[PDB]
Amino acid sequence: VSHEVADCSHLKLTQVPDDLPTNITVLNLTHNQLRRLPAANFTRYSQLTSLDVGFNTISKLEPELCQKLPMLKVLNLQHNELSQLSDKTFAFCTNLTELHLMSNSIQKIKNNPFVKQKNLITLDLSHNGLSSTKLGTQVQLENLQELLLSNNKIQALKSEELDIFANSSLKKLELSSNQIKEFSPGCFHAIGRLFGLFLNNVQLGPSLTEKLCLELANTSIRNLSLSNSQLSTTSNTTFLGLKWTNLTMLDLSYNNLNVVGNDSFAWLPQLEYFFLEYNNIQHLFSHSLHGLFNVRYLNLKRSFTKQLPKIDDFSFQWLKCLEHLNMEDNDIPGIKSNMFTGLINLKYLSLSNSFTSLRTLTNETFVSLAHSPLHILNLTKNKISKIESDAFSWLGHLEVLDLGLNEIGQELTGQEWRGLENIFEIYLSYNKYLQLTRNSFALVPSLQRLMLRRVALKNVDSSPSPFQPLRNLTILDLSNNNIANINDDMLEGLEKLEILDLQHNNLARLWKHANPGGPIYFLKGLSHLHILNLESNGFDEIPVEVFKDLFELKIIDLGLNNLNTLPASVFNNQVSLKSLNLQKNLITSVEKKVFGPAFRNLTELDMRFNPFDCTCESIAWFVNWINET
Ligand SMILES: *[C@@H]1O[C@H](CO)[C@@H](O[C@@H]2O[C@H](CO)[C@@H](O)[C@H](O)[C@H]2NC(C)=O)[C@H](O)[C@H]1NC(C)=O
Ligand SMILES: *[C@@H]1O[C@H](CO)[C@@H](O[C@@H]2O[C@H](CO)[C@@H](O)[C@H](O)[C@H]2NC(C)=O)[C@H](O)[C@H]1NC(C)=O
Ligand SMILES: *[C@@H]1O[C@H](CO)[C@@H](O[C@@H]2O[C@H](CO)[C@@H](O)[C@H](O)[C@H]2NC(C)=O)[C@H](O)[C@H]1NC(C)=O
Ligand SMILES: *[C@@H]1O[C@H](CO)[C@@H](O[C@@H]2O[C@H](CO)[C@@H](O)[C@H](O)[C@H]2NC(C)=O)[C@H](O)[C@H]1NC(C)=O
Ligand SMILES: *[C@@H]1O[C@H](CO)[C@@H](O)[C@H](O)[C@H]1NC(C)=O
Ligand SMILES: *[C@@H]1O[C@H](CO)[C@@H](O)[C@H](O)[C@H]1NC(C)=O
Ligand SMILES: *[C@H]1O[C@H](CO)[C@@H](O)[C@H](O)[C@H]1NC(C)=O
Ligand SMILES: *[C@H]1O[C@H](CO)[C@@H](O)[C@H](O)[C@H]1NC(C)=O
Repeated sequence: VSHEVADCSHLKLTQVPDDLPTNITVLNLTHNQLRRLPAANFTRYSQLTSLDVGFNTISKLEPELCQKLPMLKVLNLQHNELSQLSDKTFAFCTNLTELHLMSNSIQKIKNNPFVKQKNLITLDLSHNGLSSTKLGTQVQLENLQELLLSNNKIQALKSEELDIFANSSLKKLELSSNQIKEFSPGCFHAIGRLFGLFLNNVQLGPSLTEKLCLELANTSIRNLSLSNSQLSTTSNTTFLGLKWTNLTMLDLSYNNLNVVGNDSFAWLPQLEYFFLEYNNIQHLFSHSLHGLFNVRYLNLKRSFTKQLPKIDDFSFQWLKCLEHLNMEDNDIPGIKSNMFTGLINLKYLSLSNSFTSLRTLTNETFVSLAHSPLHILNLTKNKISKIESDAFSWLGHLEVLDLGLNEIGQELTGQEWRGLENIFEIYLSYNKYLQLTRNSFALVPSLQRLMLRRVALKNVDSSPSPFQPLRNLTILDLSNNNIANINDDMLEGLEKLEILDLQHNNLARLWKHANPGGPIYFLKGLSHLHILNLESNGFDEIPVEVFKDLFELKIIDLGLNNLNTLPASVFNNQVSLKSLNLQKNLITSVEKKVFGPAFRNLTELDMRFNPFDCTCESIAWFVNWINET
């Protein structure tokens, strides 16, 4: 209720609190039942820089309010009943920088209610019933940067209505959700400078959009947003007026856009950020994207027709500066031999769920990416079942390859990865089955992260381990594979390994003292291991020496096993341990000879759902149970 900011929100107040500190600089009276704001009630609060009375039932402002509050900068009156403004309403609010007047059923503005707002930066008149952008009769609001007029009833734009902004530089003119049917010649030129224009949810269509762009010719426009404006088609004339601009962001998302005519964007050589997501493009032509040679970011998520879309070879060849291409969630048949040809700056490519399928990654699938400096390639959710030898040989700069969430069922011969000289991470989690050999990862000794979660993983017990070549590995996820057989040298030579996930496997036997040959010390030498997940493996015994090398271990997860008895000294080398998790085991006792050194430095303990019996109290730090104790 007070940190020099007063929160009086949601309190069913019919009057301003008369007993807050004279300290306060922010008064928040949102969601109450105020009908009026009398000037006398604010004498006490001469220090307010912000007054938020949004969501009340205020129908008028006493002009003297603003002389009581000479420091008022932010005034929020949204969702009230302030439908009539006069020249008196804000005349004394000369210090305002933000004025929020949304949802007041303002239908008309009649004279100059904003003329004293010489320091105003933001004016928000959204969600009213305004049929015009006329907000005064003389040049004013010179400092205004954002004018928000969205969700009104504006039907035309006219120079004589916007010319009070002749001295203003508008970063944002938001006219979304108005039924604008006319851009009268010169309308945008009436504004001193116009940088950003939003006409989202304005039914325009190709013919009116072309007139609009003509009105934008020779303006300062950088950002133009036409989302859901029914731009069903574009042609080489639609954006012609933008030839006389330095437009850098165009948003044509959500347009049910079906046909992109050749040279539709020839007139946008400076465009850098292009949003085409959620459209219905049936066939992308080889010259549809001609001229876009400065585009750095292109979003094509769900841009193409569903169910099939056609992308001509060489369609992206023009996009010489494109660095980040999102093509996710589409029904493209497959990848043609020149699909990405010309993309000489592409560093990021998302093809997640982009194809009806890409059943087989052949040695030609990615050829058109050979001259791209590609670092990230996302191939998730493409129902991929088979990766052939040399599938990624074209991708010598690739750092991250995401192949998760496919249907890959194969032996990894190791040839799949040839050419991947710079690989840092391979994500293979959630595939149908992967059978490893000693050679599965030999061609990628630079690998640092390898995720093989839930891939029905076979033959990790290869004779030199499949992981032997990966001396720089820092993360290995082997979880959820029902692995029963691991050799003691599985992770030998992996001194850099920091994260090891082995949960939901079947390793219980390996750590029983009765295991034939004796227990398997597969954590030996892992001196930089920080996080170790051994949950849900059926463990009911831990050999005393299994964590003996784990001096840097910070987090151990041994929960959801069947442990009770732990041998004395088992956690003795655990000098760095911060979280010890043993929830949902069969633990009846907690003796110092085991837990003393483990508890020494913990910031977190979770032994929550165990069958306790012969116990020992808690002191210094986080134990999240009082019920599960
Ligand atoms: C697009 O950008 C160019 C280059 O930035 C603008 O050219 C400017 O015009 C002035 C005077 O005519 C010249 O001195 C310079 O070449 C540019 N000045 C600046 C701001 O750096 C051009 O005006 C821009 N187009 C539009 C419609 O504003
Ligand atoms: C002009 O468009 C650009 C690009 O979409 C906007 O800048 C981005 O803003 C978002 C968040 O609003 C960030 O995530 C990006 O990093 C920004 N881009 C860069 C590279 O600066 C920009 O806000 C738009 N201008 C206006 C005033 O609407
Ligand atoms: C590959 O693309 C998918 C999007 O299809 C990414 O998955 C999303 O990422 C976050 C964090 O992993 C999840 O919480 C989201 O729910 C995922 N979204 C979807 C739609 O599945 C994935 O992260 C990308 N891979 C890489 C390396 O960036
Ligand atoms: C494993 O990691 C080390 C990085 O610590 C790599 O060795 C370095 O390589 C870089 C770039 O080639 C050089 O700047 C250094 O001379 C190397 N550092 C040391 C300490 O030797 C090594 O290349 C990685 N292995 C692979 C196959 O990538
Ligand atoms: C656009 O379309 C047609 C080609 O069908 C052509 O006649 C016309 O000159 C092209 N370019 C422009 C800028 O009008
Ligand atoms: C791709 O693999 C097949 C082997 O089945 C071979 O015919 C072809 O020569 C290979 N292509 C390249 C680019 O090496
Ligand atoms: C606005 O300017 C005037 C100085 O003339 C003053 O009343 C007030 O302190 C300023 N706004 C602030 C700092 O809230
Ligand atoms: C542009 O697309 C048209 C389809 O409208 C196609 O016939 C033509 O080959 C393309 N232009 C050029 C010069 O390749």
